[PDB]
Amino acid sequence: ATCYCRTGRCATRESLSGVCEISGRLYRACCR
Repeated sequence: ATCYCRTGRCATRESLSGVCEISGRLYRACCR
């Protein structure tokens, strides 16, 4: 299971699977 931290919406056929912190900011995990 490959997963990304993404500043925008998930790529789709990609599910939002958690969150991630980069530089004081939350963003979407997206796993495919």
